[PDB]
Amino acid sequence: VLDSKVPTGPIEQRWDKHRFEMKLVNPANRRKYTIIVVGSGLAGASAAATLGEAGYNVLCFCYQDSPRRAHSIAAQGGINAAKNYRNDGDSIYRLFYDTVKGGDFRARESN
Amino acid sequence: NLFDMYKQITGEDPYETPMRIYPAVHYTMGGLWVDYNLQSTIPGLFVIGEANFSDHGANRLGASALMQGLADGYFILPYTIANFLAQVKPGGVSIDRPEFAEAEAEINQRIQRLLSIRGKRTVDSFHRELG
Amino acid sequence: VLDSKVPTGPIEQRWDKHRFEMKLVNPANRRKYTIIVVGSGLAGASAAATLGEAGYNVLCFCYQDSPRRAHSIAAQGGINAAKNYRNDGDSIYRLFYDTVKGGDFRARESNVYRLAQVSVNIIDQCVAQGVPFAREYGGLLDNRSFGGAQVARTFYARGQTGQQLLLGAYQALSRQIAAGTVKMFPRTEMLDLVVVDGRARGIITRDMVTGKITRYAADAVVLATGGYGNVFYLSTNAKGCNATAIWRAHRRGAFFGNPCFTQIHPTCIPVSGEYQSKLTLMSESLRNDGRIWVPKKKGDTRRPQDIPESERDYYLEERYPSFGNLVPRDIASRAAKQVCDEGRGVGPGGLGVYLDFADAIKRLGRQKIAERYGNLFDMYKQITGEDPYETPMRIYPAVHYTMGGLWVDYNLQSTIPGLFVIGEANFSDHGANRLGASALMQGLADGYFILPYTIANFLAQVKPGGVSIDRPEFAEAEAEINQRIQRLLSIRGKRTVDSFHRELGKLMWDKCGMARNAAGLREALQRIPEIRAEFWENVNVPGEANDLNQALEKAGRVADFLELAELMCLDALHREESCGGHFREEYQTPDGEALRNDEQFSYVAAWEFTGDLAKPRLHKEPLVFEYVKPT
Amino acid sequence: MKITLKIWRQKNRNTPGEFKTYVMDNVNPDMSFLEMLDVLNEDLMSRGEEPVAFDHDCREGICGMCSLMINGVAHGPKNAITTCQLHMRSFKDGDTITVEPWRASAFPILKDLVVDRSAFDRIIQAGGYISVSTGSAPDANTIPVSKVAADRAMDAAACIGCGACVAACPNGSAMLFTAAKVTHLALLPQGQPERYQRVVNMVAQADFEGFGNCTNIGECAAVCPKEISLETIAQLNRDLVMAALRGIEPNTPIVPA
Amino acid sequence: SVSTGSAPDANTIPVSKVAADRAMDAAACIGCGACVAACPNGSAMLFTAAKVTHLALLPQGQPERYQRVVNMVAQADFEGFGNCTNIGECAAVCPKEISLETIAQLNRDLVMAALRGIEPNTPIVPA
Ligand SMILES: Cc1cc2nc3c(=O)[nH]c(=O)nc-3n(C[C@H](O)[C@H](O)[C@H](O)COP(=O)(O)OP(=O)(O)OC[C@H]3O[C@@H](n4cnc5c(N)ncnc54)[C@H](O)[C@@H]3O)c2cc1C
Ligand SMILES: Cc1cc2nc3c(=O)[nH]c(=O)nc-3n(C[C@H](O)[C@H](O)[C@H](O)COP(=O)(O)OP(=O)(O)OC[C@H]3O[C@@H](n4cnc5c(N)ncnc54)[C@H](O)[C@@H]3O)c2cc1C
Ligand code: SF4
Ligand code: SF4
Ligand code: F3S
Ligand code: F3S
Ligand code: FES
Repeated sequence: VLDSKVPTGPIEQRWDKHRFEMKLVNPANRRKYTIIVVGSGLAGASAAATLGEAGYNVLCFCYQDSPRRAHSIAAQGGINAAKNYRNDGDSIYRLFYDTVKGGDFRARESN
Repeated sequence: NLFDMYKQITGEDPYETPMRIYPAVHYTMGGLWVDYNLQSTIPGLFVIGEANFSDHGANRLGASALMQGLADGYFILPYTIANFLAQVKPGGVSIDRPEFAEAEAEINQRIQRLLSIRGKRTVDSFHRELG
Repeated sequence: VLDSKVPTGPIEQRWDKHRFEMKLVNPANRRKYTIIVVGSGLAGASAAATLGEAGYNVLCFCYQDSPRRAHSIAAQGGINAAKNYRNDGDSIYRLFYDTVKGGDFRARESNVYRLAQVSVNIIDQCVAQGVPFAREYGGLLDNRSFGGAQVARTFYARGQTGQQLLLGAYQALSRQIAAGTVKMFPRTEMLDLVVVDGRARGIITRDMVTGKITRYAADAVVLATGGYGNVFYLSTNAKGCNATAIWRAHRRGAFFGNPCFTQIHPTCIPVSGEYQSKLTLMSESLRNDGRIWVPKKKGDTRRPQDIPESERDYYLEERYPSFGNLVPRDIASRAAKQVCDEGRGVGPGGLGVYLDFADAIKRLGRQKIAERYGNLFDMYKQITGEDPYETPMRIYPAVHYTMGGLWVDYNLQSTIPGLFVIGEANFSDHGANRLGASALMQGLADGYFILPYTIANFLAQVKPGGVSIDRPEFAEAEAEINQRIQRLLSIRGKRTVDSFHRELGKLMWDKCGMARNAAGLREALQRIPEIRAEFWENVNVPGEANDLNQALEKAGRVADFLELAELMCLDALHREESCGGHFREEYQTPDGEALRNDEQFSYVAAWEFTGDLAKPRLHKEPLVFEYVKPT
Repeated sequence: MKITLKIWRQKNRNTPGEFKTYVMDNVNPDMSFLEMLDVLNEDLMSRGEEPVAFDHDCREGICGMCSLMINGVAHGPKNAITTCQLHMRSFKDGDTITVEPWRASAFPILKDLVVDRSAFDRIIQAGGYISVSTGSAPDANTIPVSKVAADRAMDAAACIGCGACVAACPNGSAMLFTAAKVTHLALLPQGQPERYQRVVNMVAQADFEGFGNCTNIGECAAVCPKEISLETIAQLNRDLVMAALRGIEPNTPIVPA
Repeated sequence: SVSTGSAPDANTIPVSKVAADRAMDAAACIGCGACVAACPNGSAMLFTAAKVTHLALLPQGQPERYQRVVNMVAQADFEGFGNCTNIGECAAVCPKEISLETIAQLNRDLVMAALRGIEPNTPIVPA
C-alpha cells in the first residue's frame, strides 16, 4: 500500500513539525555512510554538494563529459519565489494556491 | 535575441518574412512515485528533480521546474535522507553479494544480445517510428 | 508560598505576552533610579552595560583587579544557538526539547523556551560587538558539534570563546562607564545585604586594598556572583570563586533552590600534592579516542609504556561492555573515584587513572591526531611535564558546575522583593544537568534580553529613592560585619584556613560527591558541625583589618562554605532519587543509569533559612510538563 | 631541590620596600611557581610572619591577573607563558631566584608583589570599543569577514591584559597593549566607522596615563605571553598617520574617579 | 565557499548594474575549450580570466579573490597549458565574445596577490 507520510495540523507549520519529528545523524557518524547520487543536473548537483558539505561520502555519476553539461544548463526562463519584492501582493500562500490551481488539482498540497 | 537566434537557425529574417512554428513536447510531469520524504516504493531509493511525480500535478507552471529541483537538492533531501539513515546501521553490504553478480550478468547479456542482433534498420529509424 | 508567575497560553508566545503585560518606565524617569549589580562576569557585565544604556544609575562591584579578570573568561567551549546555519534540522523547539530532556525533567519549560528563543539575539549581539568568531573561507560564520550533540549549533572563537564574549561585554561596560552612567568598584566584595521594609535596599561591602567598610543604597540589587563549585576544595573554577553573597542573601530571607545539584567534568589534571587546589579542564573529546586503565599491581614502579597489555587492569572495558566504551561521564567518573580510593591510583599522591593514546596513535595517523588536539597536548606537556604522545595521560574527574542556586521566578526575582539573581547564582533552568555550551548563553540571555524587562516592570510599581544609608538596618549590618571580622582576626588559633578548607573539601568529595548514600550523607552531616566549631576555635588569620589581607577573605569564604555544606548535604539526603548530576546508590537501573521517581519528586525544592543551620524549612514548587513528556 | 628566593617586600604604597631572602629545602620539581609561593606563605604563617601577597585568579594563563618578574624576566625565564604556567622543572638546584612586581609610574605598588593596573582599564575606556547598543544588532551573517582578517583579528585580540609589556619595555610604554586592541578592532568591518578617531583617543589616553614612548626596541613581543607580533604596532602607527591626515583631534582624557 | 543554509537575504549586498553586467558577460563561458585550441601556445588563459573576472566583480567573491586567482593560475601551469603571448586568437574564436579585458583583470589580480605574498596551494591531483 502507498503511504504519503504527510504531516498533520495546520499547513503552515507542517514542514517544521515534520523536521522536528524526524531523526538525525550525529556529525561524527556521518562519515560512516555512503550515498550514491546518479545525476548531475540542478537537483543532482545541489544534493551532492549539500551532502558533501554535511559529511557523507558522496558518489556522483554523469554520462556527459562534465557535470556542467546537464540539460538544466539550457533553461532560459527565470526562477519563481514568494519574496514579494515588487509589492504586488505575492506571498507564500498565494504561490501555493497558484501552483495547486495550475496543476488542475492533481497533486498533494503539503509538497 | 529571439529574432537573431531564429535568423541564425532558420536562415530567414523574421522582420520581413513570417516565421514558422510547431509545438513539441517539453516536460514530463510523470515519474516515480514518492512520499513526503521523497522516497520511492523501494526503501532506500530517493527520487528528486524531474524523475519523480513530485507536486506539479497535471500541468506545471513556468519557472517552477528549477525551483522544485533546487528545493529537492538543497533544503529537502538532506533532512529525509538523514531521517532514513539514522534508523539503519552503516555498511554491511559489499560488491561481492550475489545480487551484484546477477545484475552484472544481466547487463552483460543484454549488451551482448544488442551487439549480436546486427539487423538492417538503424536505431534512429526505430526511435523515429516510435516517436 | 512560591509563585512562578509563568505566562499562560501557547509556549511559543508566552514571552511576548509577558513582555506586553509587564509595566514600563519612562526614559525621563529612568535616571531617578539606582541599581546595584554585584558581579562582573558575563551576566553581570552584560546586565550592567544594558542598564547603563537604558539610563539607570548602575553601580557595579567586583573583587578582582578589573571586570575582565572575572571568571567565565576561561570558557574554552563555544556557545549554543538555534540559528540552523548548518541546515541540519536545528530549531528553537529542537533546542528547547534538547535542553529540557538533558536536564532530566527538573526545570520549568517556560524559562528554557525563553532562553532558546533569545539565543539567536544573543549571537547577533555578540557578532555585532566585534567578537571574532570562527569564519569559513566565504566570509560567513562556522559551526561545530559539541562532542555528542546531534546538531552543529555551537559558535566558537578558536579555543577561547568565553574570553572573547567576556571581552565584548567588558568593552560595552567600559563604554558605559566612560559615559558616566555606570560606576565601577573593583577590588571590593559584598559582605552583607541590607533589606528595608521587606525590599533589598542596599549592600555592605569592604574593599580589600584599604579594608574600609562601605554602605551602598539602591532601589534594586542584582546578584551575578557566579556558582559555588568551590565548596569542594578541588574544583575547576577560579581560586576566588565562592558563595558568600548568595549565602548572605539566603540568610537574609532568600530561598535556596536545589543546592545538591552539581555537575562534574571527567577530564581534569590530577594534582601533584596537597599544595595544589585547582584542576585544569581539558575537554570532552579526549575519551573518544582513548582507553582508561590502571595497572593490575598497585605497586607497579615500572614505566606505564613498558607495562604489558595483558598486565593492565582495563576497567571501563572489562566493566560496562556496552556503549562502545563511551560510557556517560557520571559512570566513568564514579568508577575512576572508586578505583582511586581502593589504592590503585597512578599519580604522585595516589589520585588519577591512566589514559594511553598509543593504541589511537598506532591505529590513526600521527598528523591527524596532532591536528585533532595539539594545543591540549602542548598545555598538558607544559603543566605535567610529560609528552602525551609517548606517555599515558593521567586524568581525574573534578567538580565543574553548580546547577543549584537561589530560587527565582519567571521574572528572575528571588523570594526577597527587589532582589534579582542572574547568571550562575540562581537555579535558572538547567535542571539536574547543564548541557554543554549553554551556561554562557544563559548568562548572556539574563544580562541582555531578560533582566531589563523584568527590572523595569518591578521598578515601575515603586517610587524612586526614599532610603538613605543612615537607616538603622545599614548600621546593624555594618556592626555585624565588623564584629565578625574582629572575631575572625582575634581567634588566632593554630590551624590555617587552607587546612580547614581541604578537610571540608575531602569530606564533601567523599560523601556528598557523585556517589551518595544515606549512611555517608548522615555521617557527613554529623561531621560538619564539628569541623565548623574547630574552624571557629582554632583558625589562624594573621594581619590587620585595614590592610591587603587575603587570609581574612579566605577565612570568610571558608566560613560561608562551612555553613553552606550542611544545607547541601541535607538537600542531597532529602532527595530520595537519582536524576542528572545527583546520583543515589540505592536508586538506579542495573545498567548503572540513574532512575527517576516522577510521581514523588517532580518538583523544585526551595530551602528557607529558619535561623537553625540543621533544620531549614522545605518548600515544593510543582513541575508540570505539557509539551515534552517525561520518558 | 633547594631554592633560595629574594622576594621584594613592601608594606604599602607609601612605605619603602626592600628585598628579603628565604630558603626552601624540599621543593617538588612538578609544582608550579605560585604553588611554591603558597607553600612559602603557609610556612611563614606557621612561623608567625606576614605572608607574601600576590595576584592570582585563574592559574591557567587566561585571566592575566598574575603578574611577576622572575630572575629579571617577566613571567619567568620561559617565553610565551604566564607566571601561573611556570613550573620549576625548568629551574636548577641551588639557584637563586629573584621576584619583583611590575615597576612603572602608571602601575603603583600596593603590597609586596601586588600592583594597580587600572590604567589599562582607563585606556580601554577611551574609545577602545564599538558603540553598538543592545538589541539593534543586525543578523550575524550580514557582513562577511575574510578568514585571514578574522584570524589576524583573533591573534591580536588574544591579550590577557597582564601588563608584562609595560614592565618589560625599558621606556615603560603601553604601546603593545594599545596596538593589539586597535588592530583587533580595526581588522573587522564593524570597527570601521570609528577607527581613525579611536586610535588617537587611545593613544592620547596612554600619554595622559604616564606611559612612555616606543623606541621600537622589541621587548614587548619577546615577553608577551600570547606572542603578539610587533606588526600590530606598525598597524597602529599607520592608522595614527592616516588619522593625522584627516585632521582628527583627540577628545578629553578619561579622568579617574 | 558558502555552505547551504547560511546565506543572508538576497537584497543584503547591493551590486551596481555595470558590475553585474560585466560579471554576467564574463560568466557566460560554455567551457567549450575553443580558446585553448585556438591560441598558438595552447593556453587556457581566456577561460581562467573569464572565471576570475566573473567571481571578482561581485562582492561575494571579494573575501577570497587574491588567493583564488593564484590557485587557478597555478593549476593551469600544473595542467600543461602554455603561457599567453597576448596574441588575441582566443577572443576572436570564443563563441560568447569574451573580450581581453578579462585577461587584464586577471593580470591585475595576480600582481596584487603577488604584492601581498600569496602562496599557491597544492595542485589538484586527478583521481
Ligand atoms: C529547453 C528547456 C528549457 C527549460 N526552461 C525551463 C524554464 O524556463 N524554467 C523551468 O523552471 N524549467 C525549465 N526547464 C526544465 C528544467 O530544465 C528541468 O526540469 C531540469 O533539468 C530538471 O532538473 P534535473 O536535475 O533533473 O536536471 P537534468 O538536466 O534533467 O538532469 C539530468 C542529469 O542526470 C544525468 N543522467 C541522466 N541519465 C543518467 C544515467 N543513466 N546515468 C548517469 N547520469 C545520468 C545527466 O548526466 C544530467 O547530469 C527547461 C527544460 C528544457 C529542456
Ligand atoms: C573552567 C570552566 C570552564 C567553563 N567552560 C564553559 C564552556 O565551555 N561553556 C559554557 O557554557 N560554560 C562554561 N563554564 C561555565 C561558565 O563559565 C559559568 O556558568 C558562567 O558563564 C559564569 O558567569 P557568571 O557571570 O554568571 O559568573 P562569574 O563570572 O563566575 O561571576 C563572578 C563575578 O562575580 C563577582 N563576585 C563574586 N562573588 C563576589 C562577592 N562576594 N563580592 C563581590 N563580587 C563578587 C566577581 O568579582 C566576578 O565579577 C565554565 C566554567 C569553568 C569554571
Ligand atoms: S600585549 Fe601581551 S604582554 Fe601586554 S598586556 Fe597584553 S598579553 Fe600582556
Ligand atoms: S572559447 Fe570562450 S566560451 Fe569557449 S572555453 Fe574559451 S572562454 Fe569559454
Ligand atoms: S620594546 Fe619597548 S620601546 Fe616600545 S616597541 Fe616594545 S614597548
Ligand atoms: S590567443 Fe592565446 S596566447 Fe593568450 S591572448 Fe588569447 S589566450
Ligand atoms: S593566574 Fe590567570 S593568567 Fe596567571
